[PDB]
Amino acid sequence: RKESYAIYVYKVLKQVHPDTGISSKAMSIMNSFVNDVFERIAGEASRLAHYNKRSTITSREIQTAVRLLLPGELAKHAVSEGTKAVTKYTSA
Amino acid sequence: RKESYAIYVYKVLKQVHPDTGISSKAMSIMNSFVNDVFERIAGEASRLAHYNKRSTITSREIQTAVRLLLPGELAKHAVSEGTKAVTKYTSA
Amino acid sequence: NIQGITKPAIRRLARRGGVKRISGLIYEETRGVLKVFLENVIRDAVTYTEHAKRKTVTAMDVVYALKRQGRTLYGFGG
Amino acid sequence: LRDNIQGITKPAIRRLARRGGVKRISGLIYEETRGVLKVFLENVIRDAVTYTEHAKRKTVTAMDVVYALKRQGRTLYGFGG
Amino acid sequence: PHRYRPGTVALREIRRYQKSTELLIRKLPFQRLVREIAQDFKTDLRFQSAAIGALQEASEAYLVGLFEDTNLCAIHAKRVTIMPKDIQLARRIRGER
Amino acid sequence: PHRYRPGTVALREIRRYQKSTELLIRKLPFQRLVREIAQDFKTDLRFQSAAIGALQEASEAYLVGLFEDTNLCAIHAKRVTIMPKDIQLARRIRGERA
Amino acid sequence: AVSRSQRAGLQFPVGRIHRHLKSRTTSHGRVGATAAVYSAAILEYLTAEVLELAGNASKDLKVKRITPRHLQLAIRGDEELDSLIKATIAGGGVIPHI
Amino acid sequence: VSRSQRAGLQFPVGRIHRHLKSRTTSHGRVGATAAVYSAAILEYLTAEVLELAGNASKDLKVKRITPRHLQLAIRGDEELDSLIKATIAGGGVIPHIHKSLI
DNA sequence: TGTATATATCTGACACGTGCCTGGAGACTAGGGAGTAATCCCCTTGGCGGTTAAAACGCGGGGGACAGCGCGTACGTGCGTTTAAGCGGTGCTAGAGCTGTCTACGACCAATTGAGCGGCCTCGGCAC
DNA sequence: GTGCCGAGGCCGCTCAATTGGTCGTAGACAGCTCTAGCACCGCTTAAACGCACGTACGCGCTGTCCCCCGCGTTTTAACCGCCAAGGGGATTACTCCCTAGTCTCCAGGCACGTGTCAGATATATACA
Repeated sequence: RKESYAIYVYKVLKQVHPDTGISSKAMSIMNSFVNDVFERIAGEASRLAHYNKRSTITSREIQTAVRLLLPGELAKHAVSEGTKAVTKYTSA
Repeated sequence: RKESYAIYVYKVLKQVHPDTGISSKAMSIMNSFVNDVFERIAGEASRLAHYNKRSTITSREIQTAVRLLLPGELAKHAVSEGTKAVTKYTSA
Repeated sequence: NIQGITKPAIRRLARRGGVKRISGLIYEETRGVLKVFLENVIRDAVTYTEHAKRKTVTAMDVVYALKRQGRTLYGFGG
Repeated sequence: LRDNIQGITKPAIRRLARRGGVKRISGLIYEETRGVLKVFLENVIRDAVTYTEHAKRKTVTAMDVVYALKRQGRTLYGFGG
Repeated sequence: PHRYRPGTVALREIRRYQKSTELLIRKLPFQRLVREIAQDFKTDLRFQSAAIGALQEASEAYLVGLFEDTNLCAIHAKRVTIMPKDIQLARRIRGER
Repeated sequence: PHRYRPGTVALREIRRYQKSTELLIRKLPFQRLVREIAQDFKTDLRFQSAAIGALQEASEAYLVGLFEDTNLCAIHAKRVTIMPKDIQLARRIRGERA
Repeated sequence: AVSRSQRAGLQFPVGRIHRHLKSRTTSHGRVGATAAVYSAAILEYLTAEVLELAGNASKDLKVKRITPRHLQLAIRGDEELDSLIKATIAGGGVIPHI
Repeated sequence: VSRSQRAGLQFPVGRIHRHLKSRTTSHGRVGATAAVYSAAILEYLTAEVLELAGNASKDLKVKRITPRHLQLAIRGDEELDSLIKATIAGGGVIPHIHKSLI
């Protein structure tokens, strides 16, 4: 019924800081941040296919919206971390 | 090929100020204003149906997005002008 | 109901931003600025509630209304 | 194409200050106006390169400047078509 | 018999309210103001329990963030005490007016 | 000779530049500035005829609006001549970093 | 036979607006017939509102054609039309304030 | 075998791919390639916030992550402040004191 | 006198692990997005050398910025004590949300015939 | 008043507006279940209103540097129009192989109930 990311945020925290935890008030803060980013990535990539006369949205539209919504610095590290899972999922 | 509103802007001006004209530099300003408003009306009405578990955009979604974008005053006059053409088109 | 915010209530809000000395006419001006900003969020929540044929403002009506103004608030389902 | 930061001369900034309502201009304004404009120009030009490389093109068209200025918050009309 | 200097007591409140996370404005006077403004748009309106806390978090964050830029105008004008005319100056640059 | 007072000449330029809609910044020096910034992002880049004029119109509109908020800080601080320290004050309220 | 804009008493095309709405939002959604008639009245009322204030100011400068300079004074001069149109008109200048 | 374990990510691939096809647009198609890159951006941005927030929690000798530490980690960083321009409920602002008030 | 540091306590609320149901994953076939070559000819970038707008160095002197002495009224700090915030709860019944049934009114499909895009030409608005 | 190139009005070509017909499945609105909203009972004690009196920010007046305006000779390099060569954008025809859409299989995900320790109270001493 309630589709949230309450089971995926705690799994990433255990991989970096296993000696930590979370609270009820802190769960809504991390859940609202993921939903706000997904609304901006899907919104920016939707205009790319319309402005370039396209339709099929592949992996090229997702990487384009990363460097636009991020003012550099952190946008460079997301490219190497994004392409690492694409080749691993295909070549398997 | 080039779908623009170059033939509809000059028609409205002839009904108010027939002793006036338009230029090429002034046509691009009025054409970009209508395109920017249409992108905000459809963008605001799209969230009205998804957040309320709906999938059809009728006349109720267009009127709701008028008061949300316009800071009053002019939003009240658009209700009497918008509903005048809806009833006239149906009852004809 | 403009007399809701008292004098020490406005002083406590200025201590968080970094205001040392507060003038006496600040209490008369803070009530007018806050009323203008509150008129844009309350009116936006009424239009979002009448669209769903509801008479009670839910918790999601305030989040969707504050996102268009620019002051996005987290910790309330979005 | 080297050290092109000296394009904005001293009388060029004086013409832009009179349009807003600036009477007297200090001497250190020219050293600060060139640095502020360079920061703002680095956000629109960089955004136009990403929009051009997505279409497999090498020339920055006129449509890429309008789409890059709308996301930053400074929408410019007239160049839409 | 023991009075502090005009400035030491006001400086101690800055390091106290900035570390706390509770709400500064009370909930009873703030709830009556929302029902009055909303009565002009739609009569017989109702608000949920979580709707009151959502409006209070946005009202306190806006007043705190506005006082940060307002106090900077007083220091820039060789002054310490804030002035009511400094609020309209910062609101014009941000785009509220 | 016929030397005017330092003040009656600068006020005449306000009623002149605000009436005409011509470009204040030149086109040739501004063209070399855009090519230098876009040289580090992608080598061998080109710009159309209309793409150059679009970037020039946005740069003049940003500098004009910035000087309007900067001149208001001088009247509040009992001053007339603008200062570089007043530019950083107006950019902090709008949210412009660096 | 009979156009949809002539029956409703509007000048904006109804078939063009209804066709463009289905390609934007949304995916598994449908655009109602009543939404196209209401959307054509909003774009028509906003167009005549800007041309009304611009046509009255252009008649005082002994000019017939509408210049881009008069379009800026009709939007920036009005308080209600300034918050709605938050863009920038290329080749129009600002309000002569002194 | 799920699509998240094969790519080495913790975010669900089927959930992101199903949500993208229900937004924009009707004629647009979202294949399986776009869902893999979309899950990597959401996971990297989530671990970056939890890394800066978890370091400050070791100074106050606490265990669970409090909303106060989430504000000091986002607003205190010069790279994550321009991206996250929202407001954390129950966190306040950064305690700063000007030099002209002492 | 004013904030930290210390050991002790209290019971709300985070983490753990099942019961069970959507909605993730996999094999298959149908059909249209856009792969990446193959085309013509749009309008970018680089070349020379005239004319004449406006950029740069230097002059003199008005009136700007902002150091610092000191008049006099707004607001900091804190004792006394007004009157409404917030806590423990109990009763009434608006209207949010979940699950039924079957009519209101868009999408799809396929031949008509008029809306409106592209290219021409003659002024007649407004630039020097 | 004197000269030049963009705007208004025509004819022609062919994309896509408007009609009629058939039928999937959105959403109008019927009644029922039971969360959590509004109004009012009263004790305890945080915090708001009123007001004493020095303390120290904002105020205005007026020196005296050293800020950069205003006007003019000499100077660097912009705007103007026209030349020739080839980057890489435009729409144009073909099939590989991306990913929309249908049933069936069986596990990830998420509502509710369950232990016991995170971190909130407020008593201690020792300092900033």
